[PDB]
Amino acid sequence: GMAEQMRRVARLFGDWPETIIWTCLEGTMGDIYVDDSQSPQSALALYGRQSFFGFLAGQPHRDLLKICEGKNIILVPQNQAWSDLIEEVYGDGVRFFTRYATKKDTEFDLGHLQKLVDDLPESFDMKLIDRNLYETCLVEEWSRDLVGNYIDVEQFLDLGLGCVILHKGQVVSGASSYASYSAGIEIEVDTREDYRGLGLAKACAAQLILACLDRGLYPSWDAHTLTSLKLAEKLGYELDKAYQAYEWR
Amino acid sequence: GMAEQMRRVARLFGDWPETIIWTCLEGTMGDIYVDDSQSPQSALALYGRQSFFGFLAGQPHRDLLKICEGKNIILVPQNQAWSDLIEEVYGDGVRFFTRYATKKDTEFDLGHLQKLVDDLPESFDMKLIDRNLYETCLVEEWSRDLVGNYIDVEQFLDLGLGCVILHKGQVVSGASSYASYSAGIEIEVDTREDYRGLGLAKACAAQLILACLDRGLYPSWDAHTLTSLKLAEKLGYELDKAYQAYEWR
Ligand SMILES: C[As](C)(=O)[O-]
Ligand code: NA
Repeated sequence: GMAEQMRRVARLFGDWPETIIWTCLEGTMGDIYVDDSQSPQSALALYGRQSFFGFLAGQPHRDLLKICEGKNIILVPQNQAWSDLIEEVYGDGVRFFTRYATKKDTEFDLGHLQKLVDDLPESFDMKLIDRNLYETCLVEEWSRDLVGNYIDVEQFLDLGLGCVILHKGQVVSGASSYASYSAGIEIEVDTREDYRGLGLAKACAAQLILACLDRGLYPSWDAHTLTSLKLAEKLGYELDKAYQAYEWR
Repeated sequence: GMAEQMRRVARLFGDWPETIIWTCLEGTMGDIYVDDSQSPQSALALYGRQSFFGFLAGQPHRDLLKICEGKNIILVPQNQAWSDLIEEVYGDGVRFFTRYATKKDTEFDLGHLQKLVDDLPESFDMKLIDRNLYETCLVEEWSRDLVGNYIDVEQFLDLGLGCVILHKGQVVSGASSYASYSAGIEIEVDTREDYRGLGLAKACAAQLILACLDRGLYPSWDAHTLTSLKLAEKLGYELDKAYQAYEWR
């Protein structure tokens, strides 16, 4: 039946430790597309609402790539074969770049993380994202990914977790669940354009990691850039490996 | 996609606190069948290997009943519309009977449970089911459901949990996981005919519950008979409601 079919699909991804894939495969958020629901040899774990991720596994297949078209999406190939089809089909219509996966067995230095939180200057107020702050994070574009992948505020409060810094009554930095899975969250951090250079996103992240641990959740980091990897390293994460990714040109 | 369709199917079952339905919808064990992949209005949560449950949700649909035919199965209708279809289609070919659901918010008296375990006479030996006892349970029809729903010993040891009472070197009673879900198990208790009426079921049930609680698992009880309900009440469970069930005659 349907459940057996999904078990087969999960095998196409195998041991691919990207928590967003786990989200899609677990069933509550994200979605899964295949070449043939009856005899699946190709799969896509598609996740997001404004920004997206498309993890492509199994046999390279053109139709799954078409699903990803027209979206503010990061395509992640399982292997060179997927990358080859992506380049073959879209050529200049796609932009190759490199992301950095971190190990999922992180040992965190709590004193260090609490220190980062504690060092925050006097006028900056750290808060957990609640019902009202959820909506606040949706107001400006810079902060939307902190909560925008959740269907509504209720799904965020139920399944998400985040924390924001306020300064003079405005949210100016945040760290929150870009996605959630059964045992953790995938972290997103953001700082407003006019509040750079103050270590705000590091402080938020420190706080979110502590809140995750306090709740027995694993806080996952997957870096979009080297600068992002450098910050993860300061938080206690270690690089797993650099990996191929693509975006539409 | 596939995960969205599975979310739609799950809604058909709604708030139905039977853990085997949870097993089937979580994705690891059991399976799910529907009238229409794209427009699901009727669904079947089917679980088992030697004995089975068929939980039927949504609009009554005769094709889902057909999937249950020729199996050692308990059919559980979500509603009276399903019951009416079952009776109409099969007439004297189904036996109608009442099972008793228990509340899932049980407060167990650990002291009481341990006393029941302690009261097992020295003549009897209580043991957790291991690789060898797994095989012993499968050999007799009376004990096979203690472990038989798992694909093999490896799956049973990984996801299941159970214990047995031995006397003169033979397994004479046992309490084990008929099924498992993310946060618990569904209990199966059995006693060999010649050893009934000696309080053995109560002792192994008490031990299993204690084993569950110790591991943070919820030990669920769904009573096949009033006698089973009365046992559950001694163990701390409280009746939720009597409900309709069918078997093939
Ligand atoms: C063996 As029973 C606890 O399902 O009546
Ligand atoms: Na699941």
